Amino acid sequence: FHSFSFYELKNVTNNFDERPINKMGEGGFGVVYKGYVNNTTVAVKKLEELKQQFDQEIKVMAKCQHENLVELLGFSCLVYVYMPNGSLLDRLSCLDGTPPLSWHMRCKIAQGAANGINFLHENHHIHRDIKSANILLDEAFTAKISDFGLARATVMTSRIVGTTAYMAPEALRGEITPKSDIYSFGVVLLEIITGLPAVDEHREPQLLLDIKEEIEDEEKTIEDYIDKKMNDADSTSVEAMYSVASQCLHEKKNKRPDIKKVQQLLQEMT
Ligand SMILES: CN1CCC(n2cc(Nc3nc(NC4(C)CC4)c4c(=O)n(-c5cncnc5)ccc4n3)cn2)CC1
Repeated sequence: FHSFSFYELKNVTNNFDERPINKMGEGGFGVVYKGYVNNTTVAVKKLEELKQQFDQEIKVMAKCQHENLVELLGFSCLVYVYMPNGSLLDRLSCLDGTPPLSWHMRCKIAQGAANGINFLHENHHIHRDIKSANILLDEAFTAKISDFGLARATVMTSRIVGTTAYMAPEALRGEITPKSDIYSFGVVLLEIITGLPAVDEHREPQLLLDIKEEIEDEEKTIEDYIDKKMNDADSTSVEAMYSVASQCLHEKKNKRPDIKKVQQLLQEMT
């Protein structure tokens, strides 16, 4: 990774200009700014606990390199290769007027995200903050898992971290297990199918994971929730992705499939 000076990063972002269209958005623990180097567009995340998360991000990126993981370019502030299509969260909501993702693109993105998580778990890493805001999309809409500041290389902690609407029950109690990442990925799969955010305070139900119970109790069907901003979805593949999401969202962690099984199920879907 390249060691950048703070004044270099200050200059490439127009003194960290907070106005939107150098401000691109708000990342996990700071603001993300658009920058340039040698004609390459980059993303600059300007951030004791925070220093440890900065170090963890560098350490995990040093060990983990995969097509479905973001690429860290350097640090001072963390510098990444700019992902032209932003986050899956924003593309699902069509933020800034971007066109809705097709069912075909959604399947590829789901497969890519699972391949990324599989790579992290094979390398004995638990992400701990799997969510659609942490799935970035490059120039070809390839899914890239981001934000390894909370990553860790059964087991409990006193500092419970993560995003509540995506968290497994045992993660909310303090457990650290790769099974919690599977549960969070199940919520992401529901966001892909429905186009709905994981939590909406002005919606009933507020939490997206609650639709699993509505479908099981036959109060609603998966068809009632399928994103209407698609013209190419088919019941068979949608139902197969919902079946993976349902398995991931099992309340008992040991009943959930491992990431290799999730990856297999998503491959058989297409
Ligand atoms: C209409 N059109 C306008 C421009 C737009 N757009 C492109 C982008 N690119 C973009 N955004 C990011 N962050 C946000 C999602 C903005 C919050 C990041 C990012 O956070 N990291 C990152 C941070 N920490 C750890 N690992 C990776 C790396 C790359 C990256 N790249 C944003 N918006 C697309 C739609």
